Amino acid sequence: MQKIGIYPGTFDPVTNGHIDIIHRSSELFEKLIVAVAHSSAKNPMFSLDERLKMIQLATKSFKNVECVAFEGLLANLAKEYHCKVLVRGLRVVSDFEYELQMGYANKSLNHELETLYFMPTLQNAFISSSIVRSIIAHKGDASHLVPKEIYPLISKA
Amino acid sequence: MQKIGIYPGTFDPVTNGHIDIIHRSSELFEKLIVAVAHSSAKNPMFSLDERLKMIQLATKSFKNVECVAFEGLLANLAKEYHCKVLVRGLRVVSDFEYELQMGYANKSLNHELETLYFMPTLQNAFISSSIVRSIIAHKGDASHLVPKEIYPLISKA
Amino acid sequence: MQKIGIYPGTFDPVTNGHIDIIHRSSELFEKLIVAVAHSSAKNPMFSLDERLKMIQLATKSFKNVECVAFEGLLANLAKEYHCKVLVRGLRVVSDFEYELQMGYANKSLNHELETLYFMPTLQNAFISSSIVRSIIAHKGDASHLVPKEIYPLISKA
Amino acid sequence: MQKIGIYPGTFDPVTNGHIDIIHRSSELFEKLIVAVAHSSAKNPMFSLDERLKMIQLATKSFKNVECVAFEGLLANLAKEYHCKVLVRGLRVVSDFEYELQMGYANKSLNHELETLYFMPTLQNAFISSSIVRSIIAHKGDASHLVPKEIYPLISKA
Amino acid sequence: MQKIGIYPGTFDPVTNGHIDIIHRSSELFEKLIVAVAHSSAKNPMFSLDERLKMIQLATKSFKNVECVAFEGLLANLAKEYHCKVLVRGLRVVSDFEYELQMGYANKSLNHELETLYFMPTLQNAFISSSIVRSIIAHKGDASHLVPKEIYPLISKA
Amino acid sequence: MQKIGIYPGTFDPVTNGHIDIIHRSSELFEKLIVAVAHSSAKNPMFSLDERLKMIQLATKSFKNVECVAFEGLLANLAKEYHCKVLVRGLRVVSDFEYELQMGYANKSLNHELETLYFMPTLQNAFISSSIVRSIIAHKGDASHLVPKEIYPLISKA
Repeated sequence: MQKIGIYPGTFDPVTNGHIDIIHRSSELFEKLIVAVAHSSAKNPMFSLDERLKMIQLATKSFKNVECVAFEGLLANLAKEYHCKVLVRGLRVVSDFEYELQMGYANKSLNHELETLYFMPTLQNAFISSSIVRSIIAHKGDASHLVPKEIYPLISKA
Repeated sequence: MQKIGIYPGTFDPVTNGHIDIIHRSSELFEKLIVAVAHSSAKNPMFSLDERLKMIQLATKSFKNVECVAFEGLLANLAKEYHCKVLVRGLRVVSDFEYELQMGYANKSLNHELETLYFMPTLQNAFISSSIVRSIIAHKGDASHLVPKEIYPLISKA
Repeated sequence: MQKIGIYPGTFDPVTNGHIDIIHRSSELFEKLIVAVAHSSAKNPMFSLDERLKMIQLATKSFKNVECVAFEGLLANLAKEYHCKVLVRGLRVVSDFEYELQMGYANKSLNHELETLYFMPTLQNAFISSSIVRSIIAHKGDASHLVPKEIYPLISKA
Repeated sequence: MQKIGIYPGTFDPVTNGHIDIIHRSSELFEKLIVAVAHSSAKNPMFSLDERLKMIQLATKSFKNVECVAFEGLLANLAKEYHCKVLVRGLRVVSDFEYELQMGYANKSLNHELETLYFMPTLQNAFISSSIVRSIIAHKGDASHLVPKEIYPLISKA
Repeated sequence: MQKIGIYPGTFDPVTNGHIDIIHRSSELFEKLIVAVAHSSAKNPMFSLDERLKMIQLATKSFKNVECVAFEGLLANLAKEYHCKVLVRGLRVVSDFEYELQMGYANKSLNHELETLYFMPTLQNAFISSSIVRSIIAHKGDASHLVPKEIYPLISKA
Repeated sequence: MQKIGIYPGTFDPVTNGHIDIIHRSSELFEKLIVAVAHSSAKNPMFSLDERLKMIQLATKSFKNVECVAFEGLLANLAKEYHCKVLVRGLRVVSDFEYELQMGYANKSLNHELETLYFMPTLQNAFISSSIVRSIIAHKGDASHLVPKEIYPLISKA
């Protein structure tokens, strides 16, 4: 169980919140796959190329963290990694009941697959990508909210 | 982080929901301490001694699980174990914001101490100790909601 | 299913919100039993005898409505009536998840027993017995929140 | 009141959850109209033709259930059927407060029109069409979640 | 602090709810700016021209209320008015946790800028523009829900 | 409306969250009365006399703030002050619907009496008096959560 975790997300863009979850989750599992989704149905502010490059950039410090692009069924992806744990992050603005539903859905699709929830630090409990996207879209300063090594990446387009 | 995790609660009484969380969380740590709080202020149905004996008997199959009763602050008990990880469960009727708050209060008191959330099985996502107390006070069959190895011990007293 | 429905509660005291639910739900069943629970554990403001008399007096205009006080499990009382339908109300301050849970607990104990939810009138969507108890304990005018035929009986004792 | 109920929905697609609500609601009313909406503002996965055919298919067993297409004001539709009850379904992921608002809105538009809420079975409390649409859109197995007689219908496009 | 408040909104369209908030807020501040946003990302039913004209029309009675169009960062707008208070409105259907997040976001962007929340009257607690838009979009009567002086404005297109 | 505002509560004990709300709300009224309710029914940890003395000592720096203890209905105490505005705080763990309800109950009892909501500082959005009582009952360090000028007075008794 503790061999491999998968942390799925749009990461549109990667926040301090997400980095906190990758730090805590990467410490508990021998390996963490960060799975960067297409979120086509979502019309993401950043392209997959930008989103993968920011999250690769922001995670270079964690030696056991691999970043892949994924356009598929999360349950299936875990199957092909022989992964028994989806990592998910909980914040003040979480649709908690929706998170549980997704946890139960993924386990019905893959009977080996459990979901484990982490918290960001208190400083980051009120960060969501949606906030970060508003501040960006409204030409505000988002530099407090995202890792400094990606702010260049994100501040142009 | 993987050496020790603490699953605290009042366990008044331990439910099949709790047993799911012990089973899954125990898989992720080398040792899992089940920490049963006096919780005098809550006026629990079962004595601290009863609650410890019930969870002891329910966890006897999990060889890396150990059961303690404690009188103090939880954040001080994790520091005594050099525990950096608290395990909690998340249910349909959880007060999600309050779990967050408790996570952040536990951190502010012990700055090495994170909180990790597990889910019970779908069949048990609707159990709460509070609905088990109603059934027991009203002399209903709670047998379906708790581990059988405690059911003899609850039904009388 | 249409022969009998049971509207259970503590009714400490019956409110104008409750009266809306009796009026609407009574229209849908040939007989509606108002089942007033002892609820000893909740420490109700009014005695079980007081609560029964108040709702009896408030429902005297509804000819297919009958009022019972009960000590036991609700799921066992519906089986004694061959009742397959529980009536509950939904309010702005309802604990929605807990109503669901109670619905599912009532089913697991009596597998013929579904739960149906009605709404009070908009004017009363903000009443709870709990806000009526505050007003009565603080000697405010609760006259606007409860049926007048009980208002003489509440204000003193 | 008990003569006719209307159960409105997009039914994109019909789930086991929806079938449960049609079963329980059809047992209480002499007749149930299932009203299949355009949900143009919603950009539905299935066309009205597919959505009406699945719900007609899935409800053939219930003799008192009629399925119509409707592109109009729900309050008006009830008026033209002389209907005094909108049937709605409640699940763990429901926006409860939004459901109440819609109940009060419909009654302000049609002063005869009350809303009654049913639960699916526990096995189905965590099903929503949105889940079913994700699993479908992500080429997963949705066969556990929808009536088997429509799975062919839905599994192509 | 009490010199100037800003009340931002899409006002798509202005409701009795919004008028209540403008009444109460305008009584507390020497001056109230109503800031009418583009909500481009929102695809508003009414154009800025219609939305500004309705809110100017509906607020002519309040002598200290000015209406401006704004396509920018709320934090910056307050800075240029030397404003220390964002006025926001709370209703039964509010995403409360999202409102707090926005309050904290705006203060991180402008360290002088606090958020103050008003209630509409009980008669209006269940009004949201989204309801009003549905009723309008569905050719229903919305005349109870919006100030009568704008109903002409809004009832054509 | 700006002449007097009343910030009611049980303040068992006053927290740094409360102090933020006093500081911000006091800026907006010529006089702010902190009204400490007996709240006998709630069984508060600290005596009404203790709670008054603690908040008196915590507010001594705010020259337009005054502290009263009251036994009655809050809506009757505002009428005695000719107070048209109640001040409340909103927190991550607030029961938002219940605050609304209380707002509407206070209005129905005193029809001049509106409710205005302030937020504490981000650092304090996670404090509740209820989490401070847990810490004090469990002999933890609450020093970080309450004003120091009361910390000598809480820790013993």
